[PDB]
Amino acid sequence: SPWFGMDIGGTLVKLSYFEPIDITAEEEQEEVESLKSIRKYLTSNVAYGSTGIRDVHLELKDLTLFGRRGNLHFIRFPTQDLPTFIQMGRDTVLCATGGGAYKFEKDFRTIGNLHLHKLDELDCLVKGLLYIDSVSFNGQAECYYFANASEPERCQKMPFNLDDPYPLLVVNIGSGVSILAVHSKDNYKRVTGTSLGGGTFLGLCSLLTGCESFEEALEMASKGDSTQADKLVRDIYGGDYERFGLPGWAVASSFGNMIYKEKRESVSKEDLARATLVTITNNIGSVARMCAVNEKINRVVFVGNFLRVNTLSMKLLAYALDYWSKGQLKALFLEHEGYFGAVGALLGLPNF
Amino acid sequence: SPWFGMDIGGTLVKLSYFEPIDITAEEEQEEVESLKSIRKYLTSNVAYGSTGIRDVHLELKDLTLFGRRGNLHFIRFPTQDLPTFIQMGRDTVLCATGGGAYKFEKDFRTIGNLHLHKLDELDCLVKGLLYIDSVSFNGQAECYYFANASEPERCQKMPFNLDDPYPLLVVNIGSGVSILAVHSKDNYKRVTGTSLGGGTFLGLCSLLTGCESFEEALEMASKGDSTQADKLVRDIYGGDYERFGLPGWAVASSFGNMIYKEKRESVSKEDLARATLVTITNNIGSVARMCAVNEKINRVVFVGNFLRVNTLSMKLLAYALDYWSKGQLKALFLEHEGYFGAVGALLGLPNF
Ligand SMILES: Nc1ncnc2c1ncn2[C@@H]1O[C@H](COP(=O)(O)OP(=O)(O)NP(=O)(O)O)[C@@H](O)[C@H]1O
Ligand SMILES: Nc1ncnc2c1ncn2[C@@H]1O[C@H](COP(=O)(O)OP(=O)(O)NP(=O)(O)O)[C@@H](O)[C@H]1O
Ligand SMILES: CC(C)c1ccc(CC(=O)N2CCN(c3cnc(Cl)cn3)CC2)cc1
Ligand SMILES: CC(C)c1ccc(CC(=O)N2CCN(c3cnc(Cl)cn3)CC2)cc1
Ligand SMILES: [Cl-]
Ligand SMILES: [Cl-]
Ligand SMILES: [Mg+2]
Ligand SMILES: [Mg+2]
Repeated sequence: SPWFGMDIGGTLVKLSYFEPIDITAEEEQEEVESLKSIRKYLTSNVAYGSTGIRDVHLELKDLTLFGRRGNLHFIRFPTQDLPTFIQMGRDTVLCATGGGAYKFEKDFRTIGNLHLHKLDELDCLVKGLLYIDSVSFNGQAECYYFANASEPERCQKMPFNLDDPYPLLVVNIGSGVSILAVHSKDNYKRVTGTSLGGGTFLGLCSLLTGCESFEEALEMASKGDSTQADKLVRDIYGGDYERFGLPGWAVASSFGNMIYKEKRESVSKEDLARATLVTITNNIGSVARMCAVNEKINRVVFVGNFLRVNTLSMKLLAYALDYWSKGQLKALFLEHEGYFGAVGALLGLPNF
Repeated sequence: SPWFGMDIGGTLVKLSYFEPIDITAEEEQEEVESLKSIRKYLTSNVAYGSTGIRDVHLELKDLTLFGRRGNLHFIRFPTQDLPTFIQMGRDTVLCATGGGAYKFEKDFRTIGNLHLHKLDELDCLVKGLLYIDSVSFNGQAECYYFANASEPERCQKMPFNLDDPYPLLVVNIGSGVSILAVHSKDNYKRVTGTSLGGGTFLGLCSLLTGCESFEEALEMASKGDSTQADKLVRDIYGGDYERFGLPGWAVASSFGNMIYKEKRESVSKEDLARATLVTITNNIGSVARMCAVNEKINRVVFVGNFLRVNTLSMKLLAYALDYWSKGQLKALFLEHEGYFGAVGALLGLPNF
């Protein structure tokens, strides 16, 4: 039985797979050929079919888990392609979390030699996050922040120690956004959420620009100028709004310049991609700041796949939390951003 | 000198004009003809040029102000057409608020017989709101709420008494959103704001649907189904997410179904208008709820012109605050929604 953990989200399926590297001579001999073919297929390919990807750079090597030494692998594919994954599975104890553990429960049970154990999406997140940080990223910090995020000639990624990680605000940016207040390893609550998340960025961007991938959307946004679409404080006041400490550059109305036909006619797709990214990211940052203030928590860690290969949004979040909180809040990030639920699921395996 | 108050916003100019009705025989004789022509022009027309409108139904009749009896009139036009208004003014003490009091200060001074006194946008809002509610809407309540906002067979507009109006959370939905905590007549702060406001609704809707007016956008939204564009909790979980009290109908990802090309190809403009309205409105409601919780305030009044002739957003706000706060917060609304700044400006006239 291969050791998997699976997080089936609204958009992406994340899979953590533990590859034993201490396979003895007797164990190799007693290996069922199908179990051998799984391990060979998973470790000898980095693309699976047309849409599966192994994130090789995230691999944890020589991890000790459940008393065995092995490597922890991190794999993702679109939830839309889960029927393909299940069909190829019909050609094992599976701990599964995310909404799709419930939605596709019956489909997983079409695999006769499969027991499905559903685990809560956010309990797995907490356990996975705390575990990965505890074992480290192959000796490097799992957690990092952007030092001096207000000055760009100085803004740089630096490691951050989470050895006493409580209390902690966790902002899970997936399709939507869940915000968790973690007070201890067994004491956490979902403070709130927002539906303006990664799927809003991707959905709106596709409507506005015709982009066909998340990566293409980010590439368009990198070339854009969001102030072509956004109305700024200085467009309304002619400068700063000093009475309430609002700088001229702050966005007063997202997409607010698009009420004018002549501006809609001159804006570029790249501008609109960037305005979509900026709008969604700042709104998440502002919501996170308000929850942190209300929960009295000054460490805010952002996870979920909206931030993978998305340094723009990370820097936007780093700068915004630091600026608007006058340095009282810190935006934290984690290398294994999208995978903590899948890892937490895998960690539930002993209970079964 | 006619008694005006003016709020020049990012999108709309609002004007309050006090028409004396106790003009004596000597006063009528000593009236300068240009002053007579202004009063006749303003009271004998309800449309001014191509874009000015007098909201006749909001008129306060037989008001006593500054020791005179008269009628208080409420007039609006697009800020884009302010050059026309100033040019026709060049063919008076003016208290002016809003960002445009600063941005267009020099333009107002091209009118030789004009002294411009700038007043703060939110100080005027507070004073205007408290004044109008104090004098009543011609004997009727200025403030109202939607009773039993969770049940649609019962949801109905009912008056609401603000005689002891403190503390109060004021949510000003204009181009952007300002959120104020009012603790007394002289003690209020801007808690925060958001750039996802009325200009975002109007800008995004115009990009997505080609609508050419605010009213057309609302009309499209009334015919749409936002769930064609939005991904719901039940689309991710297959039902409720009971563990965190999230009903299947709650939006999990706004525009989240638009990541799929086949759904983008089948969605209608009306669906996208409605999803834009729903997305912007719920996000404002959620932000307002978080501020009210943090400020420990249970009365939340929504103003600004995003809600004029917009009963959909009002009902959405009423239902959302009541549902998500488990009945601890009440959404309140005011008949003179967009005009409180203009009235507060007019009330500063004695100071000059
Ligand atoms: N290859 C990709 N395909 C799609 N979306 C991607 C991709 N890479 C990054 N993203 C972004 O990541 C988001 C999904 O993040 P993720 O944390 O995996 O959400 P999820 O678990 O599928 N949804 P949820 O049910 O709300 O928890 C998308 O909305 C995109 O903004
Ligand atoms: N006739 C209209 N034209 C334009 N927008 C309208 C109209 N009627 C209602 N609206 C809405 O009302 C919003 C403007 O409200 P308003 O309170 O007047 O803002 P503002 O004062 O001009 N902007 P701000 O500088 O942020 O205070 C627009 O964003 C629209 O959503
Ligand atoms: C677990 C994943 C799939 C998920 C992410 C995000 C959401 C949206 C969400 O958590 N909520 C709750 C709070 N909401 C409010 C609150 N207060 C108001 Cl006044 C209005 N809305 C908005 C909806 C649901 C599910
Ligand atoms: C007065 C009118 C014209 C106006 C309305 C709205 C705005 C936007 C606004 O008030 N803010 C302040 C808070 N912002 C934050 C806060 N915390 C983070 Cl972490 C990120 N952003 C967003 C910008 C400005 C001006
Ligand atoms: Cl189970
Ligand atoms: Cl002045
Ligand atoms: Mg997820
Ligand atoms: Mg305004």
